[PDB]
Amino acid sequence: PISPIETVPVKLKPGMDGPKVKQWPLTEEKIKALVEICTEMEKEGKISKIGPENPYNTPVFAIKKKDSTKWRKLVDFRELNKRTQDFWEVQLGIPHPAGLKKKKSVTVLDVGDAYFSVPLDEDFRKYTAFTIPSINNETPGIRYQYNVLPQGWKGSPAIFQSSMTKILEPFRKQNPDIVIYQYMDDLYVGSDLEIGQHRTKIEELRQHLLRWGLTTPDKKHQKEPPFLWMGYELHPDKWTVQPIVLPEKDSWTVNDIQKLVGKLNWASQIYPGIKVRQLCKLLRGTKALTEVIPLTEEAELELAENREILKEPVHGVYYDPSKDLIAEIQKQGQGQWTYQIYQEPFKNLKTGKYARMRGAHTNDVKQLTEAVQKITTESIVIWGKTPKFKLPIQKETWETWWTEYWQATWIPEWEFVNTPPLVKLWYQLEKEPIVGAETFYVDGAANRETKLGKAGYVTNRGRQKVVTLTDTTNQKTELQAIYLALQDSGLEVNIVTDSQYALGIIQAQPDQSESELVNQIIEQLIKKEKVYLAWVPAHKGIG
Amino acid sequence: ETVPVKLKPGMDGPKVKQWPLTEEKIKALVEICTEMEKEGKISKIGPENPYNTPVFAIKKKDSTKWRKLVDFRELNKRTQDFWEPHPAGLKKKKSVTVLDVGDAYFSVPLDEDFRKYTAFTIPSINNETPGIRYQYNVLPQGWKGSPAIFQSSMTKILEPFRKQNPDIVIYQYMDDLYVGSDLEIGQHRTKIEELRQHLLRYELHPDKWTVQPIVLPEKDSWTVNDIQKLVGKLNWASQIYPGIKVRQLCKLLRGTKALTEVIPLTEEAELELAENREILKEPVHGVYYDPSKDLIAEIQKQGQGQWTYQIYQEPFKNLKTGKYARMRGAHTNDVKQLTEAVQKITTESIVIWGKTPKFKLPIQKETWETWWTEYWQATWIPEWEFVNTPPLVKLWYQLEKE
Ligand SMILES: CC(C)c1c(Cc2ccccc2)n(COCc2ccccc2)c(=O)[nH]c1=O
Repeated sequence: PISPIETVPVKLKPGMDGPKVKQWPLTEEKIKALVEICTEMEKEGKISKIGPENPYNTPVFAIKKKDSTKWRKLVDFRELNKRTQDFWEVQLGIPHPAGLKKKKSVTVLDVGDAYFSVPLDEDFRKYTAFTIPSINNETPGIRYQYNVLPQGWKGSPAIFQSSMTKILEPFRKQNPDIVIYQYMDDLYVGSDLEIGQHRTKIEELRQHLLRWGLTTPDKKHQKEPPFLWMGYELHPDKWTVQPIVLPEKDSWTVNDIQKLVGKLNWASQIYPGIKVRQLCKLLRGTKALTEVIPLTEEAELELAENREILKEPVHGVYYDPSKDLIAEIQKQGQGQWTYQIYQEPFKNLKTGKYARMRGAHTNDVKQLTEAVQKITTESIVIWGKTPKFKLPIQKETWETWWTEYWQATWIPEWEFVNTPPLVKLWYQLEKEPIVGAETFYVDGAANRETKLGKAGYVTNRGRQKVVTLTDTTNQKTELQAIYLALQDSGLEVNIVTDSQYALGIIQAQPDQSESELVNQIIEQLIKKEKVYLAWVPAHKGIG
Repeated sequence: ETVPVKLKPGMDGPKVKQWPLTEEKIKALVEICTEMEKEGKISKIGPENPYNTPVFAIKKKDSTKWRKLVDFRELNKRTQDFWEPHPAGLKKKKSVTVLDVGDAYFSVPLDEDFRKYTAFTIPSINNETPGIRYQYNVLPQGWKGSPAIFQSSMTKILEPFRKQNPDIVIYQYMDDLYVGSDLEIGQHRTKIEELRQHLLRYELHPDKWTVQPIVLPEKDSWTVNDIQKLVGKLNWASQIYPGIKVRQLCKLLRGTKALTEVIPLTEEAELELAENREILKEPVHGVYYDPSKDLIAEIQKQGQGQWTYQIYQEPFKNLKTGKYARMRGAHTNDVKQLTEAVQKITTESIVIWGKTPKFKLPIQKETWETWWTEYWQATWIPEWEFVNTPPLVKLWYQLEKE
């Protein structure tokens, strides 16, 4: 017996036909078990023997469950699935422990066979027809069709999920002080009710779920705390991060090191001190995933350190809406940042880190702005609001930057926290031409075919120079010119050029670049006391 | 009965994601959606409906309330057209008033066969709950088919107040109404209410809309740099006015003198700047709108709260050009300034050609996407892309009223 609820109307991917295939022949051993099963289900009202008017068919398979050691049934819906209408499936929105409000107690209901507990839209049922094969094709196969949501079929998780929702509709209404999180085969139900009133209410939902056709999970398969919910252990007052172990050996292959590295990168989030420079180094010029690599001394060291760090106990408190949501950010190096959101000090709700992307060009304030807001989005997702930021930047500096930065930008409400190193503007081009200082008229050129580049300068002060370069691009010489201007000038310079890229720097004032030439130029720039980059149009000689 | 509305040929329905919503905004939308459900306006829908359109909550005036803002931009594009004109007098009246009439659609059923397309979802904090899926039963507010179906019906309700005084011009754009009257302040507002009150059973003046020209910096003393600047900008301007010359100016530059040196402008270089100023003295002849083309509008952040924009279709053939100075409140917020600007510009557009322009925004997609709805006011939503402001296009328009 199953649920007497409204069947969702399913249609085959708008424009096709049901699958059909020659049932993969099975041994008499398998086939036998297969009939037992199908007949049981038949009576439970789940599947139904049928007539030869069904052109459709899906492959059934018997797999020896490496758990109970008996023959289990498994229908292969790959084909039906590749022709079933797409359903609303945004369920890839997995809560994060940090946003869960603490509950006096949680109880986890099992509703596993529930897919089989929800009927199937009578019209669609036909397409799921499967057949139990016969011994050497003697008495033609036993024909069945599904009456309920078949497990392995595309629409089941969705349909089952929505059904559960309709059925919880009543309950939730009646008691709006009982939280129920529906995930796969479990309903994590919690409350702030006294343990006895809570225990009664859970019992109530159960008799309701039974009322609704969903059979009760025997007290053997009862899941209890801590809850092992992928990546974490949800304890009543705290949630922890499941310990990640490093599989040690005395022989590591490419595949080994990569998986490790991938696993260590992941760990880097809750562990800002995980390093993979050395380990990753072992990838250089590899020749097959099967290839075996010996760790450097430094890599061995690094791995070692990572093992220890991974031992340190990571976890966080839950969400108390009655308190502030605070987020603090630190820059752990050029293009790498750490944040830790918490309501109470030390009581981190969650922490993490952002990385760069060898930005062709940016400043650390921009980068700080990107981290802040990225956080902001995950805070909205998790807690429906944004944190009061506490950032390592002088408001003076911030005001100073965003004021004239060409791109629109903003940091929500934030306060300053002097936890060095502070974020600042490595340099600032002067607003107007520098009085006194030498003026470098720079110029670079290159024959795009030959790569015979040439770049130089002429200062108003008679000084001059021209460097020969081979294998350089138009861009390179153009910048190199500016670079030469800078390497040879006093603490203050004025430099005029036609470079569109130079101009692309006047506006952005980057301090991180993809192009190392541009990174070396940034070097010279920060060294100087006063720098005034002025631009004028090429193809017209001024020097 | 209701007219069958279909999507355009070869198009599927909108399947947009709902960006994250602020807790205050979700709570509200639920509250808003419950009443509509009861009122039979929207209906909870299942997983068999694979479509989706985003919803948000914006804020009104004097009623510290939230309004359901649905972004049908995509649905709209996929919606069949509605024919198989704009009254140019509106853009001239020294006064127009923005009024909403979208509330009127709830009284008009939506073709049952098209409802699935209006599917939308209310998010959940931390995803501890499914999205409250709904779908519209009536004409969706903010949809394009709405003003259209309710057109014949909008003709009759409007007719009397129009026939009252053929003088006034009212434009119906999507969910709004722009009322034009040359009468003084109290006058406009007085005849305005009669329309409003009649509807039971902002005061803009399209004149200050000067597509402000360019002015070249007069200067007692000119340095090498100043010329470099001037020249570098005239060269860009020549992309617009090809009669702009920079030679005689460049001669005053031939030499590696110090940037700060004072260069006396030759008489020849003099006339050339003078010639250049004349040329700039008026818009490039030959620029006139084209209805079959998309109206473009890019904005440049100018700093100090200043902003510049240009609406065109053909590059360099600007149909209008202007500047924005943050409203005394937008201060430490470019996002607010940028939103206000976008809305300002968008209305100016509608009033003139009856369509919203497509924006080229000097903001990071991610920064825009996160906070724009917190300052948005308009019942409609423009098309928009994100760009990197080229260094001279800004400088050129930097040459404004100063
Ligand atoms: C009911 C759900 C939504 C819920 C839970 C369970 C929960 C478990 C797995 C996945 C999501 C949620 N917890 C997790 O807390 C663990 C725990 C264990 C034992 C007693 C109380 C709490 C919580 O703190 N607040 C909640 O609201």
